[PDB]
Amino acid sequence: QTNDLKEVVNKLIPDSIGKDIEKACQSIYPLHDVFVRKVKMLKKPKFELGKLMELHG
Amino acid sequence: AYFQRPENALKRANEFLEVGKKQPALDVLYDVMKSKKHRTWQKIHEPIMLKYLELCVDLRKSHLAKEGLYQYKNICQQVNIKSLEDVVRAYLKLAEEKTEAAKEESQQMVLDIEDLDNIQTPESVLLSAVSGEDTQDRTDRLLLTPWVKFLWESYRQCLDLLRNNSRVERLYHDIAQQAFKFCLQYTRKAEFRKLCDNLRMHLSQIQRHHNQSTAINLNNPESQS
Amino acid sequence: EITHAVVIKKLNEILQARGKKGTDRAAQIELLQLLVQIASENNLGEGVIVKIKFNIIASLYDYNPNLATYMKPEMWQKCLDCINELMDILFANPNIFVGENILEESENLQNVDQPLRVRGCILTLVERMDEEFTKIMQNTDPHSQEYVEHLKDEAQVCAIIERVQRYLEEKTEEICRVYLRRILHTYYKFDYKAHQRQLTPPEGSSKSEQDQAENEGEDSAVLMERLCKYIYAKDRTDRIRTCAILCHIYHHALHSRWYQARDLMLMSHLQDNIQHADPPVQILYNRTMVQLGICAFRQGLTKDAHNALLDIQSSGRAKELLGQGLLLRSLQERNQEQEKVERRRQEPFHLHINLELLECVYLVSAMLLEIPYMAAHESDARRRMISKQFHHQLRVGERQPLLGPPESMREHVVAASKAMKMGDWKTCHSFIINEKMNGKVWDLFPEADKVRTMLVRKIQEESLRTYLFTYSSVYDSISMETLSDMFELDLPTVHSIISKMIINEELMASLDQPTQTVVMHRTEPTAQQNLALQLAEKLGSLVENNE
RNA sequence: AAUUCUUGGACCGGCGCAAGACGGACCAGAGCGAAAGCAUUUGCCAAGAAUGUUUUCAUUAAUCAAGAACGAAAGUCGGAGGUUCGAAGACGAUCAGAUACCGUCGUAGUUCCGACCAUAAACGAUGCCGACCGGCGAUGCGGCGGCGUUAUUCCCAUGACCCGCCGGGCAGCUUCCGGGAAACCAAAGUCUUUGGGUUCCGGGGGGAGUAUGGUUGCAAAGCUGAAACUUAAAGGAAUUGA
Repeated sequence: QTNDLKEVVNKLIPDSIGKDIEKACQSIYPLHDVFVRKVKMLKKPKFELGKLMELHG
Repeated sequence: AYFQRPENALKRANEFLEVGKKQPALDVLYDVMKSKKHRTWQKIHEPIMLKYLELCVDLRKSHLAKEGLYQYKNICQQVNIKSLEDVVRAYLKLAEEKTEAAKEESQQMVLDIEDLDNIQTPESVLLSAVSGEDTQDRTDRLLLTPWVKFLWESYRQCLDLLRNNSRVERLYHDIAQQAFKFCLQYTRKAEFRKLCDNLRMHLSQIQRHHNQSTAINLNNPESQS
Repeated sequence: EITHAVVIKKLNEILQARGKKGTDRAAQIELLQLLVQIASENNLGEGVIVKIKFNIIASLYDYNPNLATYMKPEMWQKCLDCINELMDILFANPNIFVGENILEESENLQNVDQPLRVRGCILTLVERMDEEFTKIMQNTDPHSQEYVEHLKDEAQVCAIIERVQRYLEEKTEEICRVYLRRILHTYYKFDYKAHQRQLTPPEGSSKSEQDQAENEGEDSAVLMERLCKYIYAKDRTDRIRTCAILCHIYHHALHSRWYQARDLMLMSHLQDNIQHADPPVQILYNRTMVQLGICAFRQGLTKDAHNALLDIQSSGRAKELLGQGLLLRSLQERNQEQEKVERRRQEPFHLHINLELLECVYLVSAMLLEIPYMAAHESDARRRMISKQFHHQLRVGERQPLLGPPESMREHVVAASKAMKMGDWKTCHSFIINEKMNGKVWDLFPEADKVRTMLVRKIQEESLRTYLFTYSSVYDSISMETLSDMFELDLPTVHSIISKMIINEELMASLDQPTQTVVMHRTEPTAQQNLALQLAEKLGSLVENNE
């Protein structure tokens, strides 16, 4: 929610989200094989090129 | 398992750091040092341990740098001990610079913030002045002492566990000398413990004479020098 | 929104989910906050918020399920505000508002047992708040700045035990509880708070009516302590007159005279009573008993301090003043002790108290008993510095002392080779950082006391030690040497003869003391009578047993 | 194999869109429900057994002709829908024949809303309530006591394991409790040493759940339900053969 798409992919390249959830749910019931199974894309903003060429260096 | 090809630990460690999670980045490197991959020192084991001890400093976890080096000394036994020398010198080097920065930080920015702040004695500063002393020690304890109490605990652990006797280390005596000069920069009551440390480790040598260890006799290096 | 019928029946179903396992805990204060902010009418928002306002701040102490833990800076802050909105509405509307009839609603809480102790439910919030604050101080690194950042809230806590002190519509007789809670935040307060509003010379500096309303709170003890003495000695319970008077004694100390205080200690008879008392008061006794001799020391009485501060420092458990010490013996009971540990700022300093049992003895032992120590041993007091003098002398190496006891010795060892110069110069070397001058809350004067008891107690030395070939001596030049007043030297040089029965003669119209001592190789055959008595003093004891 | 589909580009790969079904693996001799039955997430609504209790009322209870609520699937009438599957159908095979099994299509139906229907190997082929009579180790829910491991680092206190105990529940293994024609059964035991209470219901096999009347239903059909006649057996468990 709080940061942009360049940084959410930087989180999905490890599995920082899955490791964070796994450590958080240790008190309720210890989970082990925790991942973000799938990411889907529903909506994109109207295409920009300057925003693409920042992502391409 | 965790890994095949132990160099991948560096890539996961580096990937986690770009997000800014040095606790699980350290967990990755910790899992590789203690596993099947105990092959007597791979060329990639140095950059792993260099990053490992950088993160151990940045988080301040002496008891992890203990276990890390304790594993390393084992996987770089008589194969090559230059690796131990380079690693542990670079560890204590990194910790010394964190304390250098920590003082200069607290002693130019925050020390000037301290006597920038209105000294004109309110009730809260006057009440504590039947037990307590100056504001600089009162807030230098908040931003410097956790770094010098780490430098001490870093030195003592590097001496005690790792280099008990073990003839092949002149580094042991280098550390001892460096940590005596460390006491001229900071606290003194962590120097009586240092003396007692040398006393018991010397007592530990000439009581047993029972391992591939220091023969304190005509041997000029490991007796005189 | 309607006829207080939809706010006495929504305040009777959100303080009903209180304590329950599905409490919420946090967003229950919000629904007690959204029955005052959507309460915007008279007797539906601007009359009877009081009954809600009791249970909006009572809802803030229940946020923490434990009673051993402390409110966070956020929670602690908002409950110092919500206790004051209580007092915004209970000051400028003089009446009772959890009952005591006026019109009909939304007051008149008679049907509820007593509309008097639900009314006395404000003193028990400011008493619960007084105790809640102490936990904020018990759980901070006391050598950190975060201690000072929290002690800035002590101007804000002392305010509300004063704002809800003046409020005299109690329902003297029954107010004494908030009196003790007030005096408890005044009893350990220092000189420059209690003095430097009396001591600013009362002229056109402080002689207007409300400029002399900062002059209320120096002796607030005079008024409120006797009220917690002779209403409470008439009334039922015990606790608030045992505690009340020791706060009085401790506050007639460290910025007032001994004679005023010591009388109160002996009036109440707590020397031989505080045995069946509870520990929470049994420490306040120890705190008082220690400050007694510390302030006796401050004025001059340097042997009255000694014989009072023996039974405290004698123990290895000298932490009956402070945060407790070492090894095991029932851990569950030692967790009933970390909730007793008194607050850091209040603590009598220990490197300051050990430096009054090696600085009082040093003037009652290394002076009183350097007379009979030349071959006349049957007066040796067997509890003194030799506790430690056998230690810091049985060391093969010493230099310029570093510790307290050697820095309380290396001027003592020259106080044998009197040297007024050398001994005065090593109780004021590097102690004004290490608690001698600063800590004893009298800035320079305790040294003016010490210096005098160094200047004087070093003229009473050549008298007792270095008199062998001294027959004709000087007592004008002796005043020039050591710089004391001629009468304050003409007194003790006179005392030297009668008080210490010395073999030296006097005609003090000339101010002189001819000696004619001869004892030197005559006390040797008397040093034979140190033992020729302990032959024929034994035949006195032999036939006591025989028959 | 053929019927069928396709150079008017089928099948295959890619990106989109729409529709109507269904809720994989996790999923178990696990749970809940009076039975039929019940599984993606979250919210709202009312209900419920079990445990806990030094609360309350004080015999208010058990089983039940009449009467009544729910009742898989198929079936019927009216409305919306029709992706998959698919009685009848239409062909293609197989075969001596094949009105079948195998294949390609395919209508009613399969799904939802509102009205009927009231039967199933609706099964534990085993009425409900109460008492007594062996052992053992698990399992689900609630409570209680207890070394220690672990997550909240700050551990009080909560969860996850670990070791027992108590009460209900789905089951399991074991035995000369005992019963039984046996198979098997902690009930199918406590039965010639025969009686705790109470409802339904069977009387050799066929004819026959047939005819006839009556009753419910739009219909299909449901519930109640014989006789003449016919016959020395039909049958249940277990053993040896083939």
